[PDB]
Amino acid sequence: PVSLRDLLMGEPPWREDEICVVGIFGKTALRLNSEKFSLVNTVCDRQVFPLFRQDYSLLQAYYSQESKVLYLLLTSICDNSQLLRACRALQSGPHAEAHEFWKHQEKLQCLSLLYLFSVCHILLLVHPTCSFDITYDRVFRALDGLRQKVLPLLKTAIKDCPVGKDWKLNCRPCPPRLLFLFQLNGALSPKRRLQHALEDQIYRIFRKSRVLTNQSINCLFTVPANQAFVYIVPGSQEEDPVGMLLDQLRSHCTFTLREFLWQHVELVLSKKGFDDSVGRNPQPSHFELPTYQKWISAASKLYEVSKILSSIKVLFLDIDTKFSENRCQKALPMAHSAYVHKNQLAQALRVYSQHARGPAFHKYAMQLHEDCYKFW
Amino acid sequence: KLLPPERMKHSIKLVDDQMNWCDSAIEYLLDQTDVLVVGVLGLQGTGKSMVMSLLSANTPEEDQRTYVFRAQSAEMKERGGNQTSGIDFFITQERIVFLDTQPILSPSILDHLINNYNLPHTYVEMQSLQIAAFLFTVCHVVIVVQDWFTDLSLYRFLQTAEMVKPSTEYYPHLVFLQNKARREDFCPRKLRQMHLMIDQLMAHSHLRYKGTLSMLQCNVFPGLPPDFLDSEVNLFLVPFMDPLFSLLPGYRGHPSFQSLVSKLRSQVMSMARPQLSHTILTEKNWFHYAARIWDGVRKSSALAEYSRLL
Ligand SMILES: Nc1ncnc2c1ncn2[C@@H]1O[C@H](COP(=O)(O)OP(=O)(O)OP(=O)(O)O)[C@@H](O)[C@H]1O
Ligand SMILES: [Mg+2]
Repeated sequence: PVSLRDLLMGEPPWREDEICVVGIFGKTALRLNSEKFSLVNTVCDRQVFPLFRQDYSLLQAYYSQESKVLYLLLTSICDNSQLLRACRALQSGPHAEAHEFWKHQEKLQCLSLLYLFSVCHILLLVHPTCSFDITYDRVFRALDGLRQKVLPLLKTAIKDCPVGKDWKLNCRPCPPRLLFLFQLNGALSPKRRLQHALEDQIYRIFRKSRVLTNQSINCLFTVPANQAFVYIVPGSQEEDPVGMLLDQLRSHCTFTLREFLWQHVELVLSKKGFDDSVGRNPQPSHFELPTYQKWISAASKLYEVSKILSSIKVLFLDIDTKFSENRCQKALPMAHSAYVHKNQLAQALRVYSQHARGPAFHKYAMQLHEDCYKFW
Repeated sequence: KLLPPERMKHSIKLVDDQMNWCDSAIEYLLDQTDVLVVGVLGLQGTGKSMVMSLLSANTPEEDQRTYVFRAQSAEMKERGGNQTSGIDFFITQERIVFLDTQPILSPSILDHLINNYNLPHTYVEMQSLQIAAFLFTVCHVVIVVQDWFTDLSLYRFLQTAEMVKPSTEYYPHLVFLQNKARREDFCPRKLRQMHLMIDQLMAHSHLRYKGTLSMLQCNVFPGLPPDFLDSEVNLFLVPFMDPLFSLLPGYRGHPSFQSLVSKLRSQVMSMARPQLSHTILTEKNWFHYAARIWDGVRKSSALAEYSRLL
């Protein structure tokens, strides 16, 4: 339970141990018990993350020897503990700067996600409701196209490392596996029917969008073909601890998660790996079970990362800014093709504000104002 | 000899599932003015249909089989599907129009489209805007239902919807409804957080999301003063539906479902009714205006301009 940057720096007791990493991400709700911490505390069987405990992103890690598994947790604006801080600050310390603020945060979390998609064997996304946000079909689509553009800059670093042959080629130990966790939230055995339904949905969606293919190399992640990859956490009295107490008071006066994850961790600890290819002519997927030091050797070099700035400054608020700019521009014509002078000035200004507007109206407005003031 | 026109027992349709106008409602509209319209926006299982019914012509003691806006069935949940397609129409005795809609960015709709111009994903993402704009144009109040708090994607979708609408401009009111709330959500500490986040997230939206529908003055928080909040946005919470010392019930930490539903209904029927266009309309001219608005939204330009960018 320590930050990532505060760990890579500094092992001998377990400097050599075959392990499996597990990345955790997704959205959360404004509550006291995050849907991520409880997960770890539930698998390990111990209270790892205790109760009552510029940038708005973060990463955390925790290694378990009793199981030989490393856990990595991501945190960004998608959550609420961070979004609250962002808004709280923004409240104390313009429709042109805030847009850039949110855009920057989005870019930051995007690269922080690419990181996990490169140094992880298994990774899962959590959600507070059964229905899954279809918008993901786009995020992933806009993520692969990025790693490729910046793939050389990565392999050119771990190059002088013990990563291996395939690892040094794809900058990944093996095509990661994706898992889904959904919270019931009072809805509704039928659970199995719902699980299979969601699986079929996700499969068809990611397939038509081409986020998934027959080859397990070009893809940035893959799903199973015979096993289950969708878990639904039912209700539980643990949440809202106070409530639980009250319940107890009223008395003094009168498969499984771990089993759902081990079926996937065993295939890696045993060196077998994952083989997902149904193209009628499947191909073999690389694999590598590294050690602690052998893993940090590359994790540190990747975390310390130069052209990523220019590579990410092109990749969604981009479409919004584009639409706003195009609108203001196309409208500038009617603003200049209309015109003491205050009369015509205000007239053209009103015609412009009524013809189109967006997130960059200040610039296109000051421009027309200056032009008018200069044309007389 | 001054009887009324006719009473409706079930809702009707206004837009076919394939986005096609349906002229089968004039039979219930009059030449009267000063009408009020209401709309809704939400995801798959937020509880839109179950809300409008209880707000227009239904009570919690009734059964889901008598709702004027059909709800979801057990056989529909275990399969991850929807039950509301297109747009519905209903009008009560008080002469108040209610409009139900289909979820936005629904996976079931896309799944169905699979078995049937570039990618269907963009098409489904467009329909949502095509509907949101029309609602923001022909409605006085627009309710937003949610299952959990701070999705962060809805606030972006809304802002992007008010930039592709048809066209001293009109902006309707907005209500933030939180369905399936719990005890933890009925705390002042979290209440101020909610209001704070909503205010800092919709500061440049141009929509009327504040200065109305104050649940603080409706007896939901008896001993709480308005000074506790810096800016009370129009937000409402709806919870889950349901010798002497031994029979005492448990501590839930919030008011009953009936009470909140009644208060919300009373506050919704009292919303403003300003003019939409540059003329005073009746219950018929509005219908024609809306039809023209739809026909325009379809053959629009801004929507195509946004579609090409994807
Ligand atoms: N407050 C609530 N308490 C308990 N159950 C609720 C509550 N609100 C909604 N539900 C249940 O959840 C479902 C809500 O879906 P409903 O049919 O009301 O509309 P919807 O799902 O928003 O619309 P659509 O699915 O067509 O997009 C129903 O099965 C209803 O019984
Ligand atoms: Mg419905």
